[PDB]
Amino acid sequence: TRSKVNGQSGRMEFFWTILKPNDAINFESNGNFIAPEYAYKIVKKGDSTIMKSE
Amino acid sequence: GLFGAIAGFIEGGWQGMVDGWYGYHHSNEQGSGYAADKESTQKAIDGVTNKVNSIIDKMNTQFEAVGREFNNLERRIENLNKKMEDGFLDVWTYNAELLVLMENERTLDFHDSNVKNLYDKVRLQLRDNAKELGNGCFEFYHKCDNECMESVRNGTYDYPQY
Ligand SMILES: *[C@@H]1O[C@H](CO)[C@@H](O[C@@H]2O[C@H](CO)[C@@H](O)[C@H](O)[C@H]2NC(C)=O)[C@H](O)[C@H]1NC(C)=O
Ligand SMILES: *[C@H]1O[C@H](CO)[C@@H](O[C@@H]2O[C@H](CO)[C@@H](O)[C@H](O)[C@H]2NC(C)=O)[C@H](O)[C@H]1NC(C)=O
Repeated sequence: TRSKVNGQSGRMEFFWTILKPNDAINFESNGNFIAPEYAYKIVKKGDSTIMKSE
Repeated sequence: GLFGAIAGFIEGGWQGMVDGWYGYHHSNEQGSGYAADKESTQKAIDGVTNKVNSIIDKMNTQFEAVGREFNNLERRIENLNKKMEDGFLDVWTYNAELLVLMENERTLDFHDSNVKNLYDKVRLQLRDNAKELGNGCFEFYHKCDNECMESVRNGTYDYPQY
């Protein structure tokens, strides 16, 4: 039993990983699965930052 | 100042000497005027220039903060991160402010020194051919025309001649 945030007592817990080239990811589930549709290729690596600002 | 010349036995500077930091004022029958001692002056300009660049360049490598975020149950390391970044900023702020204070004092004294040395340079040429008045000035026993004056500024003042 959980308090209602945005009118929901259910929750979603999200996970991630970096799948390296030539490697495979394997899923198995009975239910409650939030499956990937789209994933992001990392094409350009370099200098960046997340800047907090209004 | 440490060397006693600037705002010391030389009471004040000269608005009328525009062309250099240190120099001479002459007064004889032909007239009077200011003349900058360029060499002493250029020496000072090279030293101060080097100083500024030395200061700027020494502060070149210095702490750069990066953004790092932490969840609600990572308060300890969040605090650590903050104390760490603030700590380095305070250290570099101290270094910068103290360097400026210390080197400002040395710059003012440096000028005082250059004046004292220019005064002694002239004193050591003239020796007992002039009265040391005690205010930066030397009153000649002989007439000293413009070529005579120039030889004082030269380093060429022929003492045995007078
Ligand atoms: C898919 O994943 C498999 C292993 O789970 C990867 O292994 C490659 O597969 C072939 C075998 O048929 C090898 O000859 C290749 O050398 C592997 N390729 C590379 C580039 O290492 C498989 O490569 C992946 N599929 C691809 C690359 O099409
Ligand atoms: C400094 O000044 C003195 C005096 O002006 C110079 O000696 C004279 O030099 C001129 C021009 O070279 C000659 O024509 C005169 O015969 C010299 N007279 C006397 C009384 O010295 C000296 O050459 C200068 N030295 C410098 C600029 O280093």
